[PDB]
Amino acid sequence: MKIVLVLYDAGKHAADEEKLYGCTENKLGIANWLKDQGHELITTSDKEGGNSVLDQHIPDADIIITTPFHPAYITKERIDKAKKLKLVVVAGVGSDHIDLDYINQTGKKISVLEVTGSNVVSVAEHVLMTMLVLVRNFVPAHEQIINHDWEVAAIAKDAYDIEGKTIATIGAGRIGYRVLERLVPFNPKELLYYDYQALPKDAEEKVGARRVENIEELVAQADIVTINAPLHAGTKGLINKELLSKFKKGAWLVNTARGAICVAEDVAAALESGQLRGYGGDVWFPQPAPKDHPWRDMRNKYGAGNAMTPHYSGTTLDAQTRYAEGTKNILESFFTGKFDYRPQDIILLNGEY
Amino acid sequence: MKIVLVLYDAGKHAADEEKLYGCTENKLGIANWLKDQGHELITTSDKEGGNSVLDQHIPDADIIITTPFHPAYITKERIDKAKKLKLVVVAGVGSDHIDLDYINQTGKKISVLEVTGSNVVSVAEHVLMTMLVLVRNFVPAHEQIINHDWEVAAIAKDAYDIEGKTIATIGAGRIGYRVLERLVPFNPKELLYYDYQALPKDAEEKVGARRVENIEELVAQADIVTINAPLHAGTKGLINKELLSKFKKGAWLVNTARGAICVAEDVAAALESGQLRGYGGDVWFPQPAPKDHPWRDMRNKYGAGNAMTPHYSGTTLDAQTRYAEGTKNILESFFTGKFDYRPQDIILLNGEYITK
Repeated sequence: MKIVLVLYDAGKHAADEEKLYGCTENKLGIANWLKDQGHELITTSDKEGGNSVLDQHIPDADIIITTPFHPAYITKERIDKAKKLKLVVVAGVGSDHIDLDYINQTGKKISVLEVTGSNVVSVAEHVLMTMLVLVRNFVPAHEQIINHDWEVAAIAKDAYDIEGKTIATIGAGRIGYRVLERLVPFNPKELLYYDYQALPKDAEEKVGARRVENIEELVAQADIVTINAPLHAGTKGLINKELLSKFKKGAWLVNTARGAICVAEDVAAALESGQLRGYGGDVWFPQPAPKDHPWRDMRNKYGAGNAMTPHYSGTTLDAQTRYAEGTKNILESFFTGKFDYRPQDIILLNGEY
Repeated sequence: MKIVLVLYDAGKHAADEEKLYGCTENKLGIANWLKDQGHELITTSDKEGGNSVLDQHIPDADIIITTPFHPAYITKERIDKAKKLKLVVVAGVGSDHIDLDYINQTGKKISVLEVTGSNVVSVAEHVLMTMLVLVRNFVPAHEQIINHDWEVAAIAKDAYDIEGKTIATIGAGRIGYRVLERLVPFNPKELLYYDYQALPKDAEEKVGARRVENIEELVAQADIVTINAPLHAGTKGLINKELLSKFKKGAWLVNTARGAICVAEDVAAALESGQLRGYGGDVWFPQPAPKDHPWRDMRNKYGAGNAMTPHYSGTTLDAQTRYAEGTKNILESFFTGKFDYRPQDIILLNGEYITK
């Protein structure tokens, strides 16, 4: 069969690190395995434009493998033209780039799978790291050092411990719950969550969490807020000027979920005015972020409070190993005709939710 | 009585944040309390040279209050001139700036107290934060954003999770143990420690830690090493070229203990060569760090691997409130004549050691 694999070109970086599997040069580490299994692998980063390599191969591709770190948009037109398509895989987690609704509506027997669970620890670590970085005022401190300065009071005047703070998560699913688990031994004042379903009782008690019924009440009492929820109509633009005005004055806010959950200029204005002491995360809208995106240059009144990174938390080398292995497992389940997929990996099974 | 309080000058920063207690401008929040009790407080940052404000007041100071973040060196010579000195306090934790040996060996009736326990959480958080920053390659990632770049592969190629790593602490006292406690839910492969005495079985088991008998075998199996031990003859210069050559290749190293536990140029050479993937922490030797100290500009082969900060981890605003309250409590114990000090705060009591 013909498999089309769309990843970014890592360039010189791929030669520097053989465990950077999720790039066109290293091919998820499965190129030989695919060849030994008797299949033809087309690998490309060229995914935009009518004559892109991706579109040249869509008409007879049996399988397409994608990644949220360089997403091939599986659009209505591409689905129409993909006359042999049986399987779409996300080598990772996140299917925003696939028109799942259209696949479902067509009736076509296309399965869509992702490697569920493979990103969650990585993002949860990034959240807790960003919380510590912001609360403890690390960015300007390191900046002093590499600028050949030394002025402890300039850092200490806005540096706190995470101990004793009220910490709230919007969403307590796989990532959010793992964030709460990592926070327990830091002795927060309290861990709180809002979600559309309760944590099971034993899971709630394990982290000492208290559920809050509505988002305004949650943020109003939180020193630190973290967004760990899916993007949908209830969360798109949720973090806007009106809601930000209900946060505690000087709160710290982290978002590793989706950039569009925030209104970008409203977050920036809240950091400049002191409604927030700090903002960080690795998700942006639009993404990749333009050079002028307001979250690049925004700072608090002391010139700090910014712990943004590019979107990379879920593409550490340990996550990439999980993605590559999980992709191989999905592909084996398909090639053998067993279809013994892990239930949690299935997005669509032969077109059906 | 006359009290001499030696802190750093915070300048405009003290006006920006009234909770910055540990500076000359804000006087630990205790100036009006001391005045209302009829005492004379001299507050100064001027602690060096024979003409200093400190030395002007040494001869009739009853009490001297100090901080490790701007330490007045209470040397033999100053002690000898301090004809009325009865009490030395550390508004914080750390007594290396006080000649305790001389006080004890002479038998001079001088008590020395610190606010034990008030620094521990702050430093332990900073250790775990620094581990995450290094392992996850945060610093170059943030740099990309603020320089208006975006190149994920350049960050991802040296970014890992902390999960599944073997983490070792040199020292398992108050800070080291609270580092291990905070690491448990990150699902490390294993937590290890080296120390001169064992942790009790129950404390070991609570964090899943395994003791390794010597430092070479500890570091050789560790992906991450953290220093949480005092500076003494066993640790001075410990992290040197020879020991570093026994680290696991590409290890990450954190030191929030004392700068002189490392040989600075050897650590820099190991980061530049790839023996270490990253180094960080907030402690330096000399301290404050000179502008040319090698830990400022050192980097790994990718231009990263540096998570250094100035010495501030134990002077967060939450720590400063504990230090100010703890100083007030020690002073109240002294002024009332109760001497009802917290047992754990005593370093010397009227020149003598006391059972721990």
